Amino acid sequence: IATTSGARSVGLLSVGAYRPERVVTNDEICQHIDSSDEWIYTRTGIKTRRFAADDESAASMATEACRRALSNAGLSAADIDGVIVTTNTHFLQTPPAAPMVAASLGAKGILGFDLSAGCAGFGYALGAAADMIRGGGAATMLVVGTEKLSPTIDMYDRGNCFIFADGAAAVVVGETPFQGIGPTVAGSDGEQADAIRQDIDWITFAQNPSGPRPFVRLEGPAVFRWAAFKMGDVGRRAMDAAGVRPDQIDVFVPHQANSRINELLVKNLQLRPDAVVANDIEHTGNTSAASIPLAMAELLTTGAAKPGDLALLIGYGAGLSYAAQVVRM
Amino acid sequence: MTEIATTSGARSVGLLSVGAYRPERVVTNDEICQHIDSSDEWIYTRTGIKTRRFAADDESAASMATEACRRALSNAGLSAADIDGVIVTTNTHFLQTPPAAPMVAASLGAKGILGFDLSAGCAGFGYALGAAADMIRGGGAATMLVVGTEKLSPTIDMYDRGNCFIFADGAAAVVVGETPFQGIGPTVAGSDGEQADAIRQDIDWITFAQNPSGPRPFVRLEGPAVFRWAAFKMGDVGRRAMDAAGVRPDQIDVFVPHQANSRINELLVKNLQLRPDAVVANDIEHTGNTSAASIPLAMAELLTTGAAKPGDLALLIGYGAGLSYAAQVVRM
Repeated sequence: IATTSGARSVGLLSVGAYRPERVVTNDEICQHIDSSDEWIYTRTGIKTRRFAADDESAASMATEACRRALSNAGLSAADIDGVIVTTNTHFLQTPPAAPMVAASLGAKGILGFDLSAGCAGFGYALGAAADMIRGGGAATMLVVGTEKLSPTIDMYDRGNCFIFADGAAAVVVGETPFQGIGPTVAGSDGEQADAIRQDIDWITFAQNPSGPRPFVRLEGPAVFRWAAFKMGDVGRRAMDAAGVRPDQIDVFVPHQANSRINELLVKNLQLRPDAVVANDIEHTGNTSAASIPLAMAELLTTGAAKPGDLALLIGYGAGLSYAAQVVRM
Repeated sequence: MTEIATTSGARSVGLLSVGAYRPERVVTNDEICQHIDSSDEWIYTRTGIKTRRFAADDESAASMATEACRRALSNAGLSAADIDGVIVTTNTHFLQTPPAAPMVAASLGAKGILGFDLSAGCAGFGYALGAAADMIRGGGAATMLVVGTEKLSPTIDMYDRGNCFIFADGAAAVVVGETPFQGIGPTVAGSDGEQADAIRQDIDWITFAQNPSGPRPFVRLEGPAVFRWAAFKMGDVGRRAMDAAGVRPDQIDVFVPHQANSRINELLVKNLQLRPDAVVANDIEHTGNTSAASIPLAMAELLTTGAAKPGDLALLIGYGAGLSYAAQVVRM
């Protein structure tokens, strides 16, 4: 059986982001909840979040982000060989969103599939995209994070009601002059699968329509407990596998899960004080799979981070799964 | 002046073993013909299905997957301590999150390993197999678990004379790892998102959740469209697999199309022109269409029945939902 290969040096050629129009203030979700506006900010670091419209979906937003990621890479849908969509909010057990976003982009026949890790979907997808390109299975791909979580949020669960938002962001991954994506370091803890979860599976609900509705529930104390003592290490491994020292990373894009925890990680990771740190979480909240892509994109528009900058990506979330890697913006 | 390290390791990889798990309950054509006036015999004729398996109420895509992996793992004489990652392919994990992967991994005594859920419609296995193969060659892992699981029973409309007799539950998994010589050829895949509705869930969960009093969702299948698609175009992709694998049609010993429909596969066997003695997966007869777990299961059956021996050169062609396909040539 033959063996093929592709460019051994791949890298992020661009980032396209799409953030819904509707801005949701805490007061807005603080109408049915008595969780003090200011408290949420100081606790999580969030001020506002974006919510998609009713006619939008994880998919529509996905294809839009790609349109932009495409334009920014100065590329055509004709240039993409495959697309990977990471999401946890495509409300169809089948068909997947990938082929639809593909046909929707014009590259209707290209290979593709949906990737579903926790909120750490992106890291896994970017890693797989690079793995497929080096294998000679594609040259240029799209990797998109999208989530329309608002519909899954219970306005009365004061512990997850202000954490999630909707949004999308894509990246174009292709051959590159010098490695622009380091080895993937990921993992999990399914023993704590319940940390972040949907409480009632759709089938149980369908055979009990009259009963309760399903909503995402988040056990912060545990998720953040795990993140605090686990992510710093996964972080060092990621840098260690990329061949870098904690002092060499210029931008740090951890999962926009909680500002305070991200800060703790900054110390533990031992990065330079002047290292730019994604804080997009402030006016976008937690977008699970789309978090990091949007975090990067936010850093670039402001110029806070510049193309070429050395970045450390660290995603963590539901099911209790994480994915981290070093890359160039 | 920054040098970001390149990683790699193990060019040669292959199927170390297969492990299947098919539910206990045998549902016959006559059973579903309790709510449908369709012709019994007509079912076996138009599809080639005699019976299918339905998992229990206390079973899930996740529970079946781990059972399969245990077997897949046993059969390779390995332990979770030997696996670096696991990929779960399915379309029937009724939870928007968490993914089934870490869960099933914990369930095997390897809670820390990497893993994710990948959905590519009925052809998720071929994609999942490719990814696992690409990750290993890339040094991101040395050995892996790829599991196909489907519990479609809960999604079938007993009164749908169009699909009611097609879908079924099950799970099969393979242990992917280093091998003496290439056991998994290059991955050929693609899709037709234009026919995204060919096979699908008629109503999304959020829309149903907002109107519980109204219509519950169900899987729907536009028979003709799928037939037309798969029956005439998978022969061409099968050729691409073999060509990419650097092999001749007359070299494949076992053909394993997605057990979607007899008539469709019988046409591909013809379009492919394989040695008359070439063995073809007919596992559909007593398991039906188990989507993502289809080809992996069909492999277990061929292997356990002796119809195919370890080492045979087989062509796998997955096709289905979203209208996506994934094929590759491997050694059993």
